[PDB]
Amino acid sequence: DHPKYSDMIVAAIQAEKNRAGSSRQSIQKYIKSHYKVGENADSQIKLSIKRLVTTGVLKQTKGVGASGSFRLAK
DNA sequence: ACCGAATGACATGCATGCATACAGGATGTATATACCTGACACGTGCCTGGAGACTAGGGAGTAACCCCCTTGGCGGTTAAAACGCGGGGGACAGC
Repeated sequence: DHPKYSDMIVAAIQAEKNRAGSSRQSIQKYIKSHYKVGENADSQIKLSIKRLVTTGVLKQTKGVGASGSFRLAK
């Protein structure tokens, strides 16, 4: 029951509205605990952020690459 | 509000990532084989030093006593141990 990775990621940030930006783990724990994702879930989430930040709609407030915190950037 | 055109959602086609098992094939290792001899094993001296027997005289082992200092006990106070806890920052994991 997993649609395209665009949707839960933005939903997860909406769940915990950190103004400083959500740290990489905060999304990772919730979406796997809440929904059901494939055996290689964590790998897909990391590059999901990586491609998502390249699209520019999300802002990494702290850290470099995937290791930091990210923000919806409205 | 259903009918079309259009479009988002749903369902799957397509391509890919990734894992995995293999089989190869290469290399290193173990086997498998002769010869080889420095080198352990006697072997033969050869003597000196360990044993026998000797005396002598002190140090260890006894008894004997003692007293102190160890152990025991015996309240009183109170300083320190025990407990609760609120939390923050140190460990730690991940990229």
